[PDB]
Amino acid sequence: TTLLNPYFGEFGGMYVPQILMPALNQLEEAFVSAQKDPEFQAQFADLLKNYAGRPTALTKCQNITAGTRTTLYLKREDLLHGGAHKTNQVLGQALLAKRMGKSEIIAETGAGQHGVASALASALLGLKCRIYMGAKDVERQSPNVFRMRLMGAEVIPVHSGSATLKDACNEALRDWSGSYETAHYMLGTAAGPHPYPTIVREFQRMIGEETKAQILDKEGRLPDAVIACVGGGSNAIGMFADFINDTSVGLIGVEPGGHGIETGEHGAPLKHGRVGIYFGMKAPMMQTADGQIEESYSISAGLDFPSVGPQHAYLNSIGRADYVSITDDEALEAFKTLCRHEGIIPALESSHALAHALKMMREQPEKEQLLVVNLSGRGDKDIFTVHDILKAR
Amino acid sequence: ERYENLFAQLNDRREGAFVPFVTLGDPGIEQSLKIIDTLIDAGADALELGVPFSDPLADGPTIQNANLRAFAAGVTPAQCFEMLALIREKHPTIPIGLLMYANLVFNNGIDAFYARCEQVGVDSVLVADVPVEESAPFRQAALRHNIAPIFICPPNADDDLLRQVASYGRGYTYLLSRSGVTGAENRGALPLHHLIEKLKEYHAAPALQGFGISSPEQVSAAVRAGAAGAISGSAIVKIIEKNLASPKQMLAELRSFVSAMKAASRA
Ligand SMILES: O=P(O)(O)OCCNS(=O)(=O)c1ccc(OC(F)(F)F)cc1
Ligand SMILES: C=C(/N=C/c1c(COP(=O)(O)O)cnc(C)c1O)C(=O)O
Ligand SMILES: c1ccc2[nH]cnc2c1
Ligand SMILES: c1ccc2[nH]cnc2c1
Ligand SMILES: [Cl-]
Ligand code: NA
Repeated sequence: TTLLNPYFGEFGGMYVPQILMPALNQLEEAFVSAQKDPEFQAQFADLLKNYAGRPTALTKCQNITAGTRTTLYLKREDLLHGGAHKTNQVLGQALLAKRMGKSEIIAETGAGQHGVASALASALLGLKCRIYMGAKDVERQSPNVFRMRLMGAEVIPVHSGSATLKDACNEALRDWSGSYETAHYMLGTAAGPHPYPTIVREFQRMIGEETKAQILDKEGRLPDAVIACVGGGSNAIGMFADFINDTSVGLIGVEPGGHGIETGEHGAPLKHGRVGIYFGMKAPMMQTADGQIEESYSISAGLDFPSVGPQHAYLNSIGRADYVSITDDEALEAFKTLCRHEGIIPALESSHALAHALKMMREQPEKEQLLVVNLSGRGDKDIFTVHDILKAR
Repeated sequence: ERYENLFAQLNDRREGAFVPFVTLGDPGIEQSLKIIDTLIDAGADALELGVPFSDPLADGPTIQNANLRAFAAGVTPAQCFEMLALIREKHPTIPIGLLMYANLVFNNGIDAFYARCEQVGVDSVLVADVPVEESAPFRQAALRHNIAPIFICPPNADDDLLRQVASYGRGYTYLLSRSGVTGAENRGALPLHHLIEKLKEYHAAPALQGFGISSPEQVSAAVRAGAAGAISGSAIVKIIEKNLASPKQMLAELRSFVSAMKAASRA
């Protein structure tokens, strides 16, 4: 029995051990209550504005669209405190944690942005934070490990499996199943068991609300399409939500194509996997013929996850949103292009969204189109990774 | 009728059940079959057998490592079903329960999964990451193929859950000793007497206590608390892990442990 629908069509649900159901029911009730509470809403708005720096800019590209009929804006979530969109919903879930009388936070991270957001919010709001991070990601996103620890979070390398996000997710859930009485699990994407895909969307939806207001102010009309990378689904659903009922607006989500879909080394379950049950949810996932969960791959740690949030699987099934893939090399070229021609260093995750917008422009350069890319984070964490690769080439 | 028959016999004998868990195919198919025959010979009343799964989220490191060993030996679900058929052909009356994760049941169709279980002579299936709230297609398919669907009564169970578990479950009721994941290093509580009592009030399938049961004292204590028996996994799996290079010593130490645990179930 739930207050809200745990499903999006066939996708979603609450596929956790029975022990965790009271915790999920408690969280759902506290969210429904908070959403109606003007004091909670005022506290959340105050933190977003005066601590995190919202609203974030909407920047028009000056140079990268030259000689085409594409106008491209970037929603500047890279300017948010902490350096990515992840900060928005963490502030909301931290306030829920306090509301429920929890004193500790568990989070998973891959890019380390969610871990950084969880640690900064825990430091501000007086929670004890522990973060699980796969050992491969501890290496390729190390600037974030340093930031988490300086902010007082305990960072726990996960060596199991692929040593990436899935493995961090597993360990966080295992921990929670023993610690729920005192710990809130601050899940950092629009995935996992209900009510997380719903909560994360509602605490990220200001991205699309601000974007709509900003584009109306600058252009006098809605975008032709909004484009966002999809690792678990939070930045994309946060950009998409306020546009879902504007049926003229295209919603394009971009999964990591890795070394190429045909190599099997990718992270694009929505379009290239099969429905299954894992991480608390019925969702598309990369899986073997026998139903074991595969390991994903992406150059970008934050997209390196072999499933995807259930609202995206639903929006795809009904045709409201379209999903595509971008390879590591396409993402790297979009990274380089934004740094050199707009003076913005984007996260490699966000570079996948930008790469697909550049393709939309370059393939059809006399098509008139007004596009927004969600620039979900900044690329400071990636500069060592990208440096190595460009020098070598 | 294997669980019904077992509990009737145990009741007549004033005994609790002792039920070991192992992962099928750990540390290989042949050695696993010998392990299982050893467990039965040493006095196991029933078995709980895991099918290796890539991401076992209700399991601690000991059984994570059992799964990884089976995979290293190339064990697949199809091979597990061949093992199960061989086990039943040798042992016609022992109850056999599987520990599954949902994806492996859902993968090639829920109905098809339970039909395969029936064909090899499995008696029960516990899907660890399907709570009663999501159980409808799993419990329907189980009952259509004469398989008992096992449900969990956690220490945090409310009245609604007790009534659902009593109604929907068959074979035995899983009485969880504690929150957390499987592991011998985390000792659970004594069975909650109130939960055992409510389950009996609601005519639930007899309770077996599991998680953190690693010593004869804990088995005796479950029986005294009114549970029908106890399950031990990590403690048994630790004996496999320790003796990988010494397969004969492995079987000797498994027989010793199981016999001791079963002896403690005698009241
Ligand atoms: O002795 P331990 O601590 O290793 O416990 C062994 C338990 N093995 S089992 O198959 O009963 C078993 C039963 C339930 C499980 O998860 C669930 F409760 F969520 F359903 C996991 C394993
Ligand atoms: C894995 C992480 N981040 C993912 C991420 C993503 C992908 O996650 P979502 O699909 O949940 O937006 C997108 N953009 C940025 C800047 C990101 O940091 C993390 O920070 O833990
Ligand atoms: C509202 C409340 C609970 C629900 N469960 C399924 N759909 C729902 C809608
Ligand atoms: C996918 C899965 C889990 C995540 N936690 C934070 N970002 C994620 C993306
Ligand atoms: Cl030997
Ligand atoms: Na993904």
